[PDB]
Amino acid sequence: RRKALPPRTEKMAVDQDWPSVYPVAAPFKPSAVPLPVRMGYPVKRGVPMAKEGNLELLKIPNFLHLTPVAIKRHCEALKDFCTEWPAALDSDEKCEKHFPIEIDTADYVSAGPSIRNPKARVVTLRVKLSSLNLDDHAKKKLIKLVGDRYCKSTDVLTIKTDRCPLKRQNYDYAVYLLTVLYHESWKTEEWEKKKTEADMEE
Amino acid sequence: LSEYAVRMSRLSARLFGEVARPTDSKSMKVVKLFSEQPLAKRKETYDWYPNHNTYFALMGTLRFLGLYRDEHQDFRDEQLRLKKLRGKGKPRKGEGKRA
Amino acid sequence: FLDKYLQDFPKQGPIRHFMELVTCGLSKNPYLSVKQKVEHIEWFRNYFNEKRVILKESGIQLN
Amino acid sequence: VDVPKDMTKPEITISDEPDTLYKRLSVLVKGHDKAVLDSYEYFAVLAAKELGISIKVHEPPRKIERFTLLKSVHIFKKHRVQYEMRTLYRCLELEHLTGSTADVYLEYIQRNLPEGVAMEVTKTKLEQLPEHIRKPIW
Amino acid sequence: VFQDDPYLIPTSSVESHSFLLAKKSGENAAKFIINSYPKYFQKDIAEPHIPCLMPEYFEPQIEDVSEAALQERIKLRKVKASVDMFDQLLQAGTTVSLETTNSLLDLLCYYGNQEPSANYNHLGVTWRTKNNAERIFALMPEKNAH
Amino acid sequence: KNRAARVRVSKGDKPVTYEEAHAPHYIAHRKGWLSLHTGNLDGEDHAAERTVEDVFLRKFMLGTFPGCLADQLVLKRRANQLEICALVLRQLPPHKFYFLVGYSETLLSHFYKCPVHLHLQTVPSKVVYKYI
Amino acid sequence: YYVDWKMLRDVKRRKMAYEYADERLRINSLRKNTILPKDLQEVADEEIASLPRDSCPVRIRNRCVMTSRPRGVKRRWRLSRIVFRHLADHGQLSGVQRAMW
Amino acid sequence: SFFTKLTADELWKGALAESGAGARKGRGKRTKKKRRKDLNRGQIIGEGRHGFLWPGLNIPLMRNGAVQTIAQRSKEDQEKVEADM
RNA sequence: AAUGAGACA
RNA sequence: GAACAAUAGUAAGCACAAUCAUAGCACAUAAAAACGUUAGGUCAAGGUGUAGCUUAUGGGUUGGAAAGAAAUGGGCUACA
Ligand SMILES: [K+]
Ligand SMILES: [Mg+2]
Ligand SMILES: [Mg+2]
Ligand SMILES: [Mg+2]
Ligand SMILES: [Mg+2]
Ligand SMILES: [Mg+2]
Ligand SMILES: [Mg+2]
Ligand SMILES: [Mg+2]
Ligand SMILES: [Mg+2]
Ligand SMILES: [Mg+2]
Ligand SMILES: [Mg+2]
Ligand SMILES: [Mg+2]
Ligand SMILES: [Mg+2]
Ligand SMILES: [Mg+2]
Ligand SMILES: [Mg+2]
Ligand SMILES: [Mg+2]
Ligand SMILES: [Mg+2]
Ligand SMILES: [Mg+2]
Ligand SMILES: [Mg+2]
Ligand SMILES: [Mg+2]
Ligand SMILES: [Mg+2]
Repeated sequence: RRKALPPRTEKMAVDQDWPSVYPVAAPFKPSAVPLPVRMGYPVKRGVPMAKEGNLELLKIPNFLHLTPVAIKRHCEALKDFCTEWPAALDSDEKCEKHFPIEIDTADYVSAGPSIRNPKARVVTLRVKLSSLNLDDHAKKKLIKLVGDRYCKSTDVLTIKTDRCPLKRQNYDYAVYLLTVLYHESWKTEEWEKKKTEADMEE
Repeated sequence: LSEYAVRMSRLSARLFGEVARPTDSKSMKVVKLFSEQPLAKRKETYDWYPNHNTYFALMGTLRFLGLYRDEHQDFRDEQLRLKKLRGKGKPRKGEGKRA
Repeated sequence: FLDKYLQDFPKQGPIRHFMELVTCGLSKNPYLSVKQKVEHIEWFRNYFNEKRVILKESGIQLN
Repeated sequence: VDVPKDMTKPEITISDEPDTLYKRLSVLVKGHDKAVLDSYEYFAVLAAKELGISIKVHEPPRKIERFTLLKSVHIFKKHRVQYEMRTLYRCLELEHLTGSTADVYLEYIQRNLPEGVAMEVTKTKLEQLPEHIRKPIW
Repeated sequence: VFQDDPYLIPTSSVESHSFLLAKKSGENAAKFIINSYPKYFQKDIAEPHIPCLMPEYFEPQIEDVSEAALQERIKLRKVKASVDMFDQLLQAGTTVSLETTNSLLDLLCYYGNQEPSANYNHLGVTWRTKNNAERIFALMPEKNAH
Repeated sequence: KNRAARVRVSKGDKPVTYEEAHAPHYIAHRKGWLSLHTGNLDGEDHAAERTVEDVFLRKFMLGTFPGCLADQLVLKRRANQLEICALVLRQLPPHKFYFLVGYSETLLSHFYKCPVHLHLQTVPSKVVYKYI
Repeated sequence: YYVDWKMLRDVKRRKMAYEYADERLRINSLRKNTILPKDLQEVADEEIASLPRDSCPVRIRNRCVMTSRPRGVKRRWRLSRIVFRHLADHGQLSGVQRAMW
Repeated sequence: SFFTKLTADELWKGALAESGAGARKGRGKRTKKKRRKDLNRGQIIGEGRHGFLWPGLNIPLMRNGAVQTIAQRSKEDQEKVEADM
């Protein structure tokens, strides 16, 4: 009947480039790996099983396709698709000076036929109040208006939005809250003069 | 609690979208009913059961087409044949005890 | 913002108090599409239109 | 000796839209086996160094989930068999990463993700003030 | 395309045609089952949707006699269904667009008023004088360049 | 006496493979998990759908390859693609193996709405770890 | 065929609940609010109780998808306690191991 | 009810009942030898009751240099084949 | 600290 | 079927042992514990041998399984 051909390990060159053999992630093929590798708990007086017909070497997620020789070759080709970070934004303090708004977003990757994660719609917008144009009266009203979202020690304002289904709608809604909270802190309405001496922050 | 605090509590609620006018503890449930997804419409509830009808029917047709060989169904058929040979089978309709 | 769908409602009775709770709840709902949200508002218009005589004897006349 | 001459054909159209600047990018990989995560960190660090990212790697504390089930199929409630699901963590922080460099690094990282792990990315995009706030409007 | 296992690695150019066509027949064999029983594959858990994995349909989704249903049979590579339905439409008295008439001729002319090559149901002039292509062409009220 | 997934001692004449020779309490100590996926992590959803799909493949692969299957499958789920690794005896002709590989890849891909990879390693007989 | 007649009944019950899920929610909103007149709430109670019996969320029963055991079912895997051990002891579930500490 | 089925070895290991406490101290005096029949002794991978000729499994792939396609079997022909089994 | 076994080879 | 200043026993398999887990070791605790015994428990997790039902021991709808004279087991709260 049909016979078994000798494995290609014998015909493998000594100095051949490994990444050409495994371009993508593939399971451990005993014939395609020149390395004699043994794993499995040995018998009372014996040696661990060979690399042919062994399931223990098949369960493991191999890293033969990410060899350090291949990593340098892979990454260097990707260097075209990049742009440098501006040198003037070296210190983190300067980043706040030139960009006072930071926005946190999350993306989730999981194994399955679906990518829809309801936890990926959250948007966290944090603004340092010292970089805005609030007056003495306007800043005091904004703190009294936003409530617990403002930290008195770090002077940071955190706005978290979850109602919009998409991250782009939440991002547009989050920035909408920031601008309407600022245009409202400057409207000294008539009833504001009815301040009580127990409501004063100082 | 002063009149100044009432305006600020309402003004903040107006911008962020909560309820402005005072609402009872029991009356807030109607907001909760529409805010959250009802229990009967969650994917965990109506899609709880895998469709065994498609799973059983598909493997039934593949068994007759020679692409899937089921040992368990073969066991039933082989034993069912022996019962017929021994003379103990399933009677037709209207043959149980009326005769 | 679902206020534009509440134009045809009694502005002062308990209907406004009840409807604005529904609209506030729908605003916080992420799982429902916009077209589905209008269906809920339309159904309440249908329900209050069908049952008119009961509101007359409720004690407050509502449009 | 015989090789396909010039088998490379990608295009990178440089448009006029300003690129998106990310203040800091956080990657949190979670898995069941430490050895896979230990090797995956080395792959991520080696690729990050070559691109010039200056990343920092730290290990968040692990958490263990336990639950108890009955042993036999009838009575015998004094004998239990327990089980345990172990989720090990590893976080790789990225700082001062541009949007264009972020896209390639993430997709290269995600495609080589092992089957037994998953990850979450927290991107801290930075930008200037809104037009209404920046432009003086009372 | 072939497995890396030594027992399945082809050993000669003769094996390559035999091995590869065996795998190709496998795809056709499975797709026949998919199209034979559409109701066993209507379940969708793919997000985002993949339109390249849903089962297809070859039988006319509309069993009514109408022009709109006639176009479905034309686009589904159906010749016998199209010619029978077109005759019924003509007997019904309803007008038929010239472009649809031209489209029906193109399907019939290319295959010679025959069915295409399906999974399962040289010398000499293949064209025949007694053919439906000439018959319908003469019956055309208006004939354009196309 | 515990009896979960164990093969009892009967003289020294019954072969046992590596998977069957270890008690279930040796999991994550001497032998790994036959399947790996995200569903059973800490804060991940969609764990029941993976389990039922896993069981179906244990019953489909066992029936598609009658007698020629060596031991249990290994299922790896990366991204949205499903990889199935199997050990198959030298029983069917290579023509039938490629037919079944082509048949399995297309049918499962159109059933679970996800790409499927089927990798096979062929062995002359069942691998024996103890006894024999 | 589902594994038992009881399992078949649950599928019908879940299907009926899904159809009347939105209609029940709209009517149930009137009952659970005290600002509407009491006369309208009494009429709502009549209508909500006139709906079919099977269209009730509380009547939904969580069973095992394999053996349909009415109790002893983990909610995460939707499996009976016996079947869960059968799959976990063979190593067929990822990340599940015998607890030792 | 596809998930409710089991393996052939599991079924025969239980039906024979050659491992219980009955056959320990002579408690079982049946004296009739229950026989196990391997149900896979006659197998034609591809053959089915409907009689589908799959090119590659039962019928040869190439016929006179032409690759065969999927085809069914005549009713009279299928009856004889079943009569052979 | 008196008593007990039936249709198991 | 053993005598160590040794007199018929020998080397392997399973179990004990060692190792592993409880993020250092150690100790401790988990975990493990063969072949058998009690025809021990489970046809109601599921499957299935044999026997029985088949316009009924099958399927569906509606309503209803109350009640503690008394005895006892394991618990919570107490008698400060
Ligand atoms: K029985
Ligand atoms: Mg049953
Ligand atoms: Mg009540
Ligand atoms: Mg309940
Ligand atoms: Mg027993
Ligand atoms: Mg006496
Ligand atoms: Mg010893
Ligand atoms: Mg230790
Ligand atoms: Mg110890
Ligand atoms: Mg113990
Ligand atoms: Mg020990
Ligand atoms: Mg007994
Ligand atoms: Mg006892
Ligand atoms: Mg008993
Ligand atoms: Mg039963
Ligand atoms: Mg009973
Ligand atoms: Mg039976
Ligand atoms: Mg009955
Ligand atoms: Mg008492
Ligand atoms: Mg107790
Ligand atoms: Mg007390």
